[PDB]
Amino acid sequence: LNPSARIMTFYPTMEEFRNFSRYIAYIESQGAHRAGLAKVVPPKEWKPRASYDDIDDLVIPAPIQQLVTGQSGLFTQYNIQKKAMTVREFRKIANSDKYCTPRYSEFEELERKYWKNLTFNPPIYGADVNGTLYEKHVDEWNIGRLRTILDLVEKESGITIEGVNTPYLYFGMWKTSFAWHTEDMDLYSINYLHFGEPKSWYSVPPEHGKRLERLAKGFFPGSAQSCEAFLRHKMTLISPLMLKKYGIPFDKVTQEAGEFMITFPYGYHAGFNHGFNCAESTNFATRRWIEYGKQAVLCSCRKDMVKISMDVFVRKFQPERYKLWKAGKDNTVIDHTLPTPEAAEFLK
Ligand SMILES: CN(C)NC(=O)CCC(=O)O
Ligand SMILES: CN(C)NC(=O)CCC(=O)O
Ligand SMILES: [Cl-]
Ligand code: NI
Ligand SMILES: [Zn+2]
Repeated sequence: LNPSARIMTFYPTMEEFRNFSRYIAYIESQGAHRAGLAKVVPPKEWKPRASYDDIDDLVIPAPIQQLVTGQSGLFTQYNIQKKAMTVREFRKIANSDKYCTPRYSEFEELERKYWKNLTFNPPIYGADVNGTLYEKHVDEWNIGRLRTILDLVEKESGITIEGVNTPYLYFGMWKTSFAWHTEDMDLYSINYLHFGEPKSWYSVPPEHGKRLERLAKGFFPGSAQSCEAFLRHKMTLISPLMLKKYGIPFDKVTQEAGEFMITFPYGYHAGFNHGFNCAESTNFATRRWIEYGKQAVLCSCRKDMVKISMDVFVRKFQPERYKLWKAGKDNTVIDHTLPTPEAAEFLK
């Protein structure tokens, strides 16, 4: 399904929305994973929070100033940690005439201004803030407790990895970016825009992921030479015009307040925020993910880089391959077009 591998949008009914793992299995049966990214608009009647009016006190312990250097569509982003600040302090900086959204008529225009001005007037991103904005009673798509098999890490080793099996919050402002990357251990990820201006996304089909990597390696040989997974440093920006010029397939989509974005295993993506907004996200998994976990190329140059032990997963979900895998002889080749097993029932 989905032979063009374009980003799909879904509209679950409340009945469909209730079972998260089941709906993820559903959209995959429709080919949604092929684009590496998919949007899910929740039923009009759902809401994770009554109001977002008491958080002006929330502290953003580590805001980041995003300095970007580059030319001709190729850039490197340097984060500079600023002193803690609360939301109030952030919104005002964000809406001030110095950092606010430019005037525009269409998205094509804002996109152009982004790529033309990303190296100028470095903005601040209140990123990676531990926490959730969900009310403790919301049981549908609660990013704080999705109950997928990824819980097996916490559940067998008590190991929690901030932002991975725990929720993160991001407060952005015009021009703040997320560099090209796949998730840690090439996991899935879910992102919910709580409020504010839109966030635009770019994505490359998992099946064409290696092509993006060769492109990046070609443009940054030094970086490539010292880390086998330098894109995991989340510092590399490449414009759609460069992607188009070198033949890399990609699609773009704009997520609005109240919408979810799901990224799939080995799906490269990047993007930027339109203005002041707040988003929440975490990582999750399905059975199809295990093979990806086992074959993910990891960052070989830093410390505290996320490394999940695939052992408990192979043991429990692939008992017949455990011995071969342990011996380093498991040579399964991943087929990026195959939906996850849990999708069987929608393919009857
Ligand atoms: C988890 N991942 C899909 N989320 C993103 O890449 C967006 C992060 C951001 O909003 O800066
Ligand atoms: C129930 N939900 C998970 N799935 C759907 O509504 C789609 C069912 C189908 O495959 O037509
Ligand atoms: Cl280089
Ligand atoms: Ni991501
Ligand atoms: Zn590295």
